[PDB]
Amino acid sequence: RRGSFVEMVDNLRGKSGQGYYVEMTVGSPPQTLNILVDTGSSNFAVGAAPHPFLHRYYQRQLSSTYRDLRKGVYVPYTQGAWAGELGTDLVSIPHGPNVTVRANIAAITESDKFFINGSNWEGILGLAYAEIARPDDSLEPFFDSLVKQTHVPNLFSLQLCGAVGGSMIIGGIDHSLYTGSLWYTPIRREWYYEVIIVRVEINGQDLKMDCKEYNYDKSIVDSGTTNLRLPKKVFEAAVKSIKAASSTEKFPDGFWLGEQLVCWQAGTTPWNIFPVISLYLMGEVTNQSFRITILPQQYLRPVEDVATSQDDCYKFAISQSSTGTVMGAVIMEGFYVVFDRARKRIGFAVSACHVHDEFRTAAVEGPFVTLDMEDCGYN
Ligand SMILES: C[C@@H](NC(=O)c1cc(C(=O)N[C@@H](Cc2ccccc2)[C@H](O)[C@@H]2NC(C)(C)N(C)C2=O)cc(N(C)S(C)(=O)=O)c1)c1ccc(F)cc1
Repeated sequence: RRGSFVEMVDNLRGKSGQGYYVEMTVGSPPQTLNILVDTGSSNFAVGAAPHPFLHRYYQRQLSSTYRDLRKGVYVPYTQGAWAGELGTDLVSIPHGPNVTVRANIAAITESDKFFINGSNWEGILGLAYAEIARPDDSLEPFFDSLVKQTHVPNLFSLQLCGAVGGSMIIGGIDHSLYTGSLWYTPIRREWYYEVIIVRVEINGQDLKMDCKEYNYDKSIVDSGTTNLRLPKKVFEAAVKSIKAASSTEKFPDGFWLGEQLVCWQAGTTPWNIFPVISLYLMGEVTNQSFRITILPQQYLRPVEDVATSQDDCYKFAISQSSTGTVMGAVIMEGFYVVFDRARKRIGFAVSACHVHDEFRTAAVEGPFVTLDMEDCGYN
């Protein structure tokens, strides 16, 4: 219940729900920048040239400790891409661990639909493993450098508080960030933070899909992705069930596709008419699983108000994917997520800051009995 990690609490910020970022200071003399926390990629990169959406950027000529690697780097994402130049420099996180390391850094010189207007972040911290780093797995990711060069335990945890703030505890866990117990699911393979979903329920009702469909291709935990993205067949079945569950009100088809949004008079959003969604994850013991449950407050996201108006507009943030399940911010904002790399597992617990109402709350419950969970994974 105590807190030796107090200085790392509340070290994350967000602007109009456009990405959670932490301050990172690079080079010498110090150059501090706002960096997006992304567990869905593995490259540490910072804007290094003027751009319409950037307030500031990394100026390598001003850093005496900058070391040019003489190699270009290109990183394409689901949304956007950028080109840059590799090098290494001293990096520290003011509100993170009390250490300084020399890490690889990609200086972003050109980009397309990457930076987001008004987001206040100027770079990205890829927290996933080396296998997915660009140009290749020989480019050591920032966290790997942190663990190799210092005594910091191989583990970090994220509390993303939606509507924007949060905490990234590096090297441990802070008990003030969650309630109840922490439940762990294994990290299937160390590339993306891959996990295995064994069952899906909408308002306690089993979607009844073969679990292989839930992980077709893969299922990952990705703080760099806004939505809960699901494979085509899963998406369709989920929307069908969600619509049936919230039949007390009808919405245009475009709403469920994220193309149309619906607004309610400030403070009147009928959260109660929307169902809860539960994802069962493989547990750490044979045939044992647990489930995490989110509320409509997590999958219905606010859209930057017109100008402090009397209308709360929302977008349905569950969408389709062709590269597996992506448990993005809509999932993470309901919990305190522990990325226990040391023990190859990811923990989930109810977040002390998740958005809810006086009738329902996000939950993490278990254990449950689920047979043949191993077969749910894709090979
Ligand atoms: C900051 C912002 N991100 C987005 O608005 C975004 C980024 C990616 C993305 O590609 N994320 C990658 C990182 C990235 C790209 C561009 C800008 C910032 C960050 C991420 O690496 C992603 N992981 C996987 C492995 C899926 N992949 C291939 C990626 O590119 C995908 C989507 N979708 C397609 S969506 C509408 O959510 O279905 C949206 C955001 C806003 C609020 C949050 F609360 C958390 C993150």
